[PDB]
Amino acid sequence: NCGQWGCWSSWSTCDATYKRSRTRECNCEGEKRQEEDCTFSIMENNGQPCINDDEEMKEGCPQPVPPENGFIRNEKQLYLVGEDVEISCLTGFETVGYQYFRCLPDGTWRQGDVECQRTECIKPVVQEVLTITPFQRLYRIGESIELTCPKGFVVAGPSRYTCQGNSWTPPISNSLTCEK
Amino acid sequence: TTTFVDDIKALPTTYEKGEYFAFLETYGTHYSSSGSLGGLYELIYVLDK
Amino acid sequence: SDPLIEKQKLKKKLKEGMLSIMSYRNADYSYSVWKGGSASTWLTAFALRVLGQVNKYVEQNQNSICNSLLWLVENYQLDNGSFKENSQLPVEARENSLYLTAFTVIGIRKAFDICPLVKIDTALIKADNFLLENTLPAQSTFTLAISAYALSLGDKTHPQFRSIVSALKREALVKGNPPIYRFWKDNLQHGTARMVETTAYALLTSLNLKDINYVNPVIKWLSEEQRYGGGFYSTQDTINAIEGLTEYSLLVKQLRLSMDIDVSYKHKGALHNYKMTDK
Amino acid sequence: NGDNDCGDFSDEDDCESEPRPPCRDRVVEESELARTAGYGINILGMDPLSTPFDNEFYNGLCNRDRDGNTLTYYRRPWNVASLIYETKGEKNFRTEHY
Amino acid sequence: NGDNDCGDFSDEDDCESEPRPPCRDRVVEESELARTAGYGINILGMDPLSTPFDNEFYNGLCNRDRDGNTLTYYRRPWNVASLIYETKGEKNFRTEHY
Repeated sequence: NCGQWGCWSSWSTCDATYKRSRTRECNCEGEKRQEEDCTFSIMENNGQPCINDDEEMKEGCPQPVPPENGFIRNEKQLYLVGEDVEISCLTGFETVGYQYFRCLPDGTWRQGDVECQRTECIKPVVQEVLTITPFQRLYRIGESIELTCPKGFVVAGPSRYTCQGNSWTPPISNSLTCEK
Repeated sequence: TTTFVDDIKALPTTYEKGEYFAFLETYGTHYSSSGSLGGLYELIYVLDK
Repeated sequence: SDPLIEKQKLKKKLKEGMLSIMSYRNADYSYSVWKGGSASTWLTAFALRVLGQVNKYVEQNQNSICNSLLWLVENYQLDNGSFKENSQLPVEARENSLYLTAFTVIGIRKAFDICPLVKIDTALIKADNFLLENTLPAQSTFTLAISAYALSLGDKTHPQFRSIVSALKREALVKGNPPIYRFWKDNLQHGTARMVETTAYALLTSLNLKDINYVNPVIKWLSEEQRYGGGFYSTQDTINAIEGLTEYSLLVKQLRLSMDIDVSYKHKGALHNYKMTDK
Repeated sequence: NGDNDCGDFSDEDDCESEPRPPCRDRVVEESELARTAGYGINILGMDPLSTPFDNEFYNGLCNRDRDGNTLTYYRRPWNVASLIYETKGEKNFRTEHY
Repeated sequence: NGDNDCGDFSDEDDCESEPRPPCRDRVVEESELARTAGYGINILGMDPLSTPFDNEFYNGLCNRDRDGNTLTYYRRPWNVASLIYETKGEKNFRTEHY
C-alpha cells in the first residue's frame, strides 16, 4: 500500500440564469470551480428519439402553374384526384370570375376562367428619400401621389403621377437619384 | 479607524463601569504619544559567598 | 387539483409579473435591465411583447404603451426603416441591424392592436419597406426567418414577402420522403443547439400562413429531437416555441367543421339547409 | 467581496455582480502563525485547548501586518484585536553551596 | 485623487474625472516600519498593544521622508506628526567586589 484534490461539492440550485457552479477543494494543480449552464427549457416529454448522421436540402395532380400574380393557398407537393384548390389574387388585385382549380383524372388542370383586376396601388419602393406625399399603405384608383427630394436639390421628371390600375412603370435602378 | 469610531459611537453615557472596563482591556489604558523602535538586551548575574 | 384554484394562482403570478415588469420601467418610459443605466431596445420590445400578451386577459394601461411606442418611433427608428439599440466582417453590422429591425417590428405589431395610431402605422410601413428592400440577398437562415415572421405579423400577401417565404422554404431542411421532420439550420456545412430559434420563427411564419401540412413536420421536429435542450436565450426561443404550439392548437381547434349552412333566396323562402359535421 | 465567513463557497454561493477583490496588494495568509488564537486551557487540567471560535472571518478593509523576520505581509482577522512580532528572549542562572 | 481613507475601492467607488495622481515622484510605502505607530501599553499590564486608530490616511501633498540607511523614500501619514531615523545606540558595564 505504498497535494491531491478533494471531493466535489453538490450541484447548487439552478439559478435564474444559466450559471450553475460546482467547487472542488485542494485539501495541487487543477480548477477550483466549474460553472455550467442549466435552464430546463425542454418541458415536453414524448420519448427518446433516434437520430441520423447527416441530411440534405431537397431529395394525383402535381403543383399547377398559377395564373398572373399567382398566390396559390395551402401549397402542397401533390394534390389528390378530385380535390379543388381555390386561388386568390395577389395584392393589389381582386378575384373576378370563377377561381378554382380542380384536379383532373390525368395530370392536367381545368384552368377555369379567372383574372385579377387591380383595386389599390401599393407604395413604391424606389428610394428611402420619400417621405412621399401622401404616405399611406394603399391608394385607390384616382388618387395622385407626389414625390420630392428634400430639402434642397431635387430630381427632374414626373413629380405627380396617379395609379389607374395600369401597372405603374417607374425606373427601378436610376429612379430619381436626385443630384446636387 | 472605523472600528474605534464605531466603538465610541456605540458607547454608553451614564458611567457604565462594566462596559468601560471591557473597553479598557480591549484598547489599552493609555496610548503612546511618542515611541522608540529598536530593541534592547541585558544580562545580570550575582555572586555571594 | 381544481382548475379554478390553479387559474387563481396563475392570475396571482401574472399580477406579480406585471408588478415586476412595472419595476423595470424607467422615468423616460424606456425599458432597461441593470438599474436603468443604459437603454436597450431589445428588452424594450421583449417587454412590449409581454404586455401585448397580457392585454388579452386582464388589463393594461394604454397611455403607458402609446408613449412607450412613440419613444421608439422618435428615437430608435432610422429614416431608412432600420432599428438599433443604445446599450451595447462588414455585413455582420447589417445582419444585426436587420435582426433588431425585425425584433422591433414584431414588438410594435404585437403592441399595435391595443394602441392604433397614425404615426405607429407610418413607422410600421417604413419598417416593412426596409425589411422588404434589404432581405433580397440570402444572408442568414435566422435573420431570414425572423424577417419573414416580422413581415407575416403584418401584410401576409405582399409580393416580396411571398418571395422571402419561398426562399425560406427552399432553405428548409427535411428528413425523409415524404418529409417527416422539417427544420432550418443557420450555419451551412458546420447549449449547442442554435437552430431552434430559426426553426421556431419559421414555424410561426408558417402558422401565420395557415398551412397545416407544412406545419406538421416542424411540430414533429420541435416535439422530440436532438435539442435535449438546447435553446437560447433563454427564453427568446422558449416563449417562441410555446407560442408556436399555442397557435398550432388554436388552428387545429379552428378546423372543426361545425358550419351550419342555410342557403335562401333574397325575396323568397329558403331553398335548403346544410348541417356540416366532422362525420 | 472575497470575504469567507461561512464556507468555501457557501457565502460565495451566487455572485451576480463582478467578483470585486477587497484588497489589491499582495498579502500572504497567516500560515501556521497565531491565526489559531483560541485556547481553552483548564486551570485544573493541562495545556491550552484549540480555538473555541472562528478565527478566519474578517469584516472590512484589510489591516496590514507589515512586520516580521522576512519581508512578507500577513493578515490579522477581525476577531484578533492585536498581534505583535516581538522576539523577546531571556534566561537565568543560579547556583549555591552549603 | 489616490487618497485611500475608507477602503481599497470604497473611497474610489466611482471616478468621473481622470485619476489624477497626488504625487509624481516614486515614494515607496512604509513597509514594516513605524507605520503602525499606535500602541496601547497597559501600565498595570504588559508590552504595548496594536494601533487603536487608523494610520494609513493622508491629507494632502506627500511629505518626503528622504532619509534612512539605503536610498529609498518612505511616506509619513498625516496622523504621524514626526518620524526620525536616528540609529542611536548605547551600552554600559559595571562590576564590583566585596
